[PDB]
Amino acid sequence: EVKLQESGGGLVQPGHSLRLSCATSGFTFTDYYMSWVRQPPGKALEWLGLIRNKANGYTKEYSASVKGRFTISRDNSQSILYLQMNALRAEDSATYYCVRDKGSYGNYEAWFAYWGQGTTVTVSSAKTTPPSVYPLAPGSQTNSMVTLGCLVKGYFPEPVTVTWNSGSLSSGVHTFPAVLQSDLYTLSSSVTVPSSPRPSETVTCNVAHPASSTKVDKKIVPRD
Amino acid sequence: DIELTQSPAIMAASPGEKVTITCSATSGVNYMHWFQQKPGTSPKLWIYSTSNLASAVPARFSGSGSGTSYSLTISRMEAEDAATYYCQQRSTYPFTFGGGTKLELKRADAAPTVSIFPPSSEQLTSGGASVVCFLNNFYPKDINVKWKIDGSERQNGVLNSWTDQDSKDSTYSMSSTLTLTKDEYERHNSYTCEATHKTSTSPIVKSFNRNEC
Ligand SMILES: Cc1ncc(COP(=O)(O)O)c(CN[C@@H](CCCCN)C(=O)O)c1O
Repeated sequence: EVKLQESGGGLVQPGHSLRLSCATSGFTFTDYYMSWVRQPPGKALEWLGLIRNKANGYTKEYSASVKGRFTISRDNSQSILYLQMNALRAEDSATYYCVRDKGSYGNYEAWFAYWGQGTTVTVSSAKTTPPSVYPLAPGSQTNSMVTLGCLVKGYFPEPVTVTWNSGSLSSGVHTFPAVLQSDLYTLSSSVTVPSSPRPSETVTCNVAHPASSTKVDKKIVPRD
Repeated sequence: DIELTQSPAIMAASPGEKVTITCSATSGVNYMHWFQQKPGTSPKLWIYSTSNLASAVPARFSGSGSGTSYSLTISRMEAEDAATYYCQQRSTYPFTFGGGTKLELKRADAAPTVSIFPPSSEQLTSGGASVVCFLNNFYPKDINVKWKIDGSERQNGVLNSWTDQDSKDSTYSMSSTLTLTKDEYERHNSYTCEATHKTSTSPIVKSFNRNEC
């Protein structure tokens, strides 16, 4: 199974460096070219460059927006694709993607067909802040479906992750995009459940903010 | 340095409707590739080499063009085709993508299921107070939220978030938050979440009253 897995993303100060990686598996790494593409929040995809296969001497190509600052490379022993980023600017903030580029054939239908899930790079001088997780429970029942939620504020940077009852509760869920304010994010997540279960059968939101190694659980208790 | 411009930037289409997106290039490229990106996931290959469909793409789709003019066409719009489309040229280094077109899907009107919540005792202890209001699963998009505290409307301290068309039911959802000081919060007494949607000339509201208990 073709597998692309990027990592390394996180918070980095302006002017500094960050090295990202992309673990591959499910195909012969050396036979393929590989590309790095990014997408800053809410904007377009951007091709940054690529590195060719071992038939092509593993040569490299770069976008003008990062040539001289970014270096691509690979570990043909472990099948890892790398992106060396030096002197990072605000514009460098985005989700980075590795893509299996061309191969030594004519399987064009597959070129750029495989992407990784992406890794969020945030270049800012702002300081990492753990989030605060609050209960969003109703006050006053004359309804069949009851909606609850969790409030995650004052954290930095993105991304946080939210799930309910460890995830067994996957339907009727809404996690709103985060809103930035004073170098601090805030987002809420709502979950809808039939009046029957909750409060009878507990409801919990699972909040994880890897950027500040924060992991909290807030059981939502009715107001009495 | 071929720059690609996509149009329209945004649009909506009813089921069965024919959709057409174009992508013009400042210079001439030999092939235009296309990508479908639904929110929160990685872009997919949707059309390669101008007119070749990618793995599993429905026949209703098709692409064409040459030189500096290209287009992706959907014969009959389906609800799943809702997403953002990206053209790309790998004709000259560096490879480039276009500005993208956000294609929305239409559907039957849906009144927003609203919910309001007072700050939690937890947050209070911090000297800060936040009232949260959810306006879930509505269609159309257009929605206006207003916070009224003891009759008087409040603007300072409100921050909103809008989700992208739900991939499961094609609706939209919004979250509104009014952050005040526990100090300011403890003065006022009534907090209302007022929403105006086309699904009612009658303003939709839900509120709560700060009760000592
Ligand atoms: C994914 C990909 N990678 C690399 C290259 C160029 O390889 P090179 O740097 O070793 O020369 C191309 C060519 N893209 C052309 C031709 C591909 C069409 C195939 N039928 C285009 O996209 O117009 C490509 O599509």
